[PDB]
Amino acid sequence: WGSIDQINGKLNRVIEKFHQIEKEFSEVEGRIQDLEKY
Amino acid sequence: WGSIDQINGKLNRVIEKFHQIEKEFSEVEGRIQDLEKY
Amino acid sequence: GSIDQINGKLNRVIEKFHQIEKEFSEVEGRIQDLEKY
Repeated sequence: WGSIDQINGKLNRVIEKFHQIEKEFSEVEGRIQDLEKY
Repeated sequence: WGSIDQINGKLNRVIEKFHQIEKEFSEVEGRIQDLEKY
Repeated sequence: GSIDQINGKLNRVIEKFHQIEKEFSEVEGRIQDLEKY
């Protein structure tokens, strides 16, 4: 990547995808609670 | 320096969040292990 | 050098993210397995 603008664009894409992984992780953690809870 | 400092700041905040999430993954793995074992 | 250091740091973030994606996928697969069998 040659420009600041491009590095920032790529970083934003990572951030957006990560936002989604965090949400999915939260949902998985809930499913672990349910299994523990029985 | 303004653009470089802002990109660095943002990258550092991402890196920190990723270190946090890895700690949470470690804890969740422990809980999965307990469900698999017991 | 800066653009180079920034690129390096971005590449490390990207790599870490790919690791995270893989860990999460492995975690989810184990939960799935526990849920069914």
